[PDB]
Amino acid sequence: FSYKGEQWLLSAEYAGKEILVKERLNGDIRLYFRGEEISHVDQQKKVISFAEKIKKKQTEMA
DNA sequence: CCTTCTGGGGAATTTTAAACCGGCGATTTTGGGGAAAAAATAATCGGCCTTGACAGCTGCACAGTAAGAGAATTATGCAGTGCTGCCATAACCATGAGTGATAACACTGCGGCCAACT
Repeated sequence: FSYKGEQWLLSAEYAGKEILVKERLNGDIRLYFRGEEISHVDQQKKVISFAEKIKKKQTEMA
């Protein structure tokens, strides 16, 4: 999905469903799906391209 | 025994309070003109969010009706030929009018001759 020009990668269960992003004025993004809370997206100051996110998820699943 | 004092009541008069109506002074309001600001509306800009497609391609089959393409057949219009009659034209002569021609001068076009350059 996308948020303010940055694209995030969720897991299988979340594909094809509507999540709710909640962003404090502090500057931290929290993803709430179906009332519950899902894993944090380790938001970073430096923007990383979708390709780098795919590579990171690939290495993590490896 | 008598005199004087006092009190009540009706009439006349005076003063002050209240209410209305008018006059006078002030602010408000309406209208027009000029400037400034706000808002509304439309157009243009950037960007985010989300999803469709790209994955060999589409031609054929059936249903009913209508059209059309080709070939055979039929109808009709043109053409061809013969005989007779009528209308047009043409041929000649006369007279009038238009144009082609002829004379003369002036300007221009074409052919013969001379010279200059390569």
